[PDB]
Amino acid sequence: SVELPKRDPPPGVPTDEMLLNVDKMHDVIAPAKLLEYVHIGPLAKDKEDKVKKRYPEFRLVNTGPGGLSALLRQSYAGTAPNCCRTFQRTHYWKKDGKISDKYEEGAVLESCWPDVHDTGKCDVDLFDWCQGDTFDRNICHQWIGSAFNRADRTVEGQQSLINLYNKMQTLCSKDASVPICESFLHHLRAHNTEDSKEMIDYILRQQSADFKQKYMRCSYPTRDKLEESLKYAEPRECWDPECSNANVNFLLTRNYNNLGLCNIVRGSGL
Amino acid sequence: GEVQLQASGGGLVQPGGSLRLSCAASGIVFSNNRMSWYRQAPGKQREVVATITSGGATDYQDSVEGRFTISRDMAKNTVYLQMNSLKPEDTAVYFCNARRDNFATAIYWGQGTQVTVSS
Amino acid sequence: VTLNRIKIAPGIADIRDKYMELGFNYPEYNRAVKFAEESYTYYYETSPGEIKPKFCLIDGMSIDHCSSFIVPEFAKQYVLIHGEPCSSFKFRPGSLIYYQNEVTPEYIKDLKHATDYIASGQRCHFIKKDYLLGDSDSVAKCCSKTNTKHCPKIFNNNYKTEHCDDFMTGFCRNDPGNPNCLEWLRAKRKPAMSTYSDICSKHMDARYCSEFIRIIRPDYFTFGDTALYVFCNDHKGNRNCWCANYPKSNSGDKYLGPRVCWLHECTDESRDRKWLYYNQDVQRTRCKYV
Repeated sequence: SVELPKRDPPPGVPTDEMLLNVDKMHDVIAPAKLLEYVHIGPLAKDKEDKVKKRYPEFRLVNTGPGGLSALLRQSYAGTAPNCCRTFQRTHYWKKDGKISDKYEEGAVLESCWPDVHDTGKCDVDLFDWCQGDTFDRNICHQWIGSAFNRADRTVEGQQSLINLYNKMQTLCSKDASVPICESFLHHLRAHNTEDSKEMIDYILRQQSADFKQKYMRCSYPTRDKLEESLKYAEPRECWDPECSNANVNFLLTRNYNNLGLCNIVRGSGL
Repeated sequence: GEVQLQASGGGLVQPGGSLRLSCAASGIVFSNNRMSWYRQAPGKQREVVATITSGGATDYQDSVEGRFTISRDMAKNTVYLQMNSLKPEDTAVYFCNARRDNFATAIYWGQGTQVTVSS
Repeated sequence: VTLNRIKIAPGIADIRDKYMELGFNYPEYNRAVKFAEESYTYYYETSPGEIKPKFCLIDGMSIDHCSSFIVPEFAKQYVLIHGEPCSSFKFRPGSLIYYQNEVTPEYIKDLKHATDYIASGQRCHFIKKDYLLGDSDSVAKCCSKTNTKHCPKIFNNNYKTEHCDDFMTGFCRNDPGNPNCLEWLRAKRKPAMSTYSDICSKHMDARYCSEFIRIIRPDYFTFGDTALYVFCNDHKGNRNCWCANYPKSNSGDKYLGPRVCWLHECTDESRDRKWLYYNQDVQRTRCKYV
């Protein structure tokens, strides 16, 4: 049998890729972004369906021989009620009809868009959730405030801003005392533009006689109050107790501006 | 004498129209006085409609807020009153009023101009 | 077909390239096939972004036999992709058969059908990528920056990407004064600013919350406003809250908005601006003094 020149190959030395186990990489795969390959090591053929069900947002790619595979994110399936009412959760796990922040074997990953709070993807959900008993002061104030500085800066994120402002203008004209509307009026003031000031006066002038009699007596003084204020050189807002006791969010723009014209002596001026 | 607060610009216009009243002051400097537009309905007491301080801060009567606007021209020493969306209850004689900053005795009232809106 | 002569003829220059002198019963089968074996221990690239050892991974051979010829420290950032088809000897596995002037691709197919002396496979091929994390602790050490030795760029880029956001929310809640946590906060992403909004609603007095207010103003000031509101409600009598939540009135709005300048305590230039709301602090700078 012409005794062949046999020789065995050198003993194998596995790399880090070859020692990867996908069942330990839930915290590595979840933060992965689009167009990024996350190598998971050699994957047996019978475990492919187990991996593809755990990560439906990802595409399983056979990258090399011996079953070497990687995961490539294709989409974000995060729903509005699970991604929009928080700013710290980037993903969650679904198992047996329940939603959890912690991974568990047999659960399905679902991830939120990184720009979900930089665009307008949450405006519809939070417009209803920030009304009534579901109002969360922290989340809802941060949502309204973050709109005025919409990080998208895209011609679409800028238009979703105008759509939201028209909705809040219609809602808050019916009643400006609800907490989400008082927050909207406050953030319009802080924006300090000609459009935001114009929208403030529009909303406050649309209010009922009940609202104006309750919150806007600094803007609508009585006959005797207005007549007596003509006897002083300073603006009425600088001494009127109705203006010193007023909610600044319900002041007309003129009254708000006049409040800062009161010639404060060095120290405390009143 | 010779403190002159003559009001003009009135007239007749259908409800919803607009008027612009004028009051070219003489003998009075605006940087010293508070200028206030009054009005007096037939058979009723006079009431202040708008006002502007010597610094330029304005204030209005509630039933005219948003519709009327009082402004100043320091060079021309003339105060103005833009009237928009005139309602039938705005029919009155509108006249000027100058009040000194810290001299209560130096108050002067001017001759009015007729404002009438109807159909 | 039957083999009757076999011998190893040494190569010309490269010790890795040898010749396999074959002798059969038909001159067509009598050939001298050149073959390569081994490829040092690579700590460098053979091509830009590639490491291709002279080794033919036969179908069925263990996958780590292909990575025997790379230094383990150097191989941490390399992945094994599919390689071009090659030929090897079954009795001498791993050898890379060359397709010489006489050694044609058809010849290899003929011997494959002839005897068991030759097997088929794919060529070793490694691509440069980055470090490959496989543990939660590995993500922790990279993101917390307690150990950044073998960390990919996505988990060690000074938080310029959002890969470490999920870990840093829990990590920085436990240690808000950590210098890396403040660096993560300076990236100004929603998870970080929300995390410190919760932190400073309880620890606004701390110095790291002064930095928190500095970082988020003025682009995202609402995260500070909500924290100051919660803090000064839970600490109504604390003197630092005198201007944000006036303790002697029902609403505590005495010095909000333009009214911030009616009391010297609120305008005192030596007080930390975290004790005023954002727009309240803005109105402080626009006040007419006589």
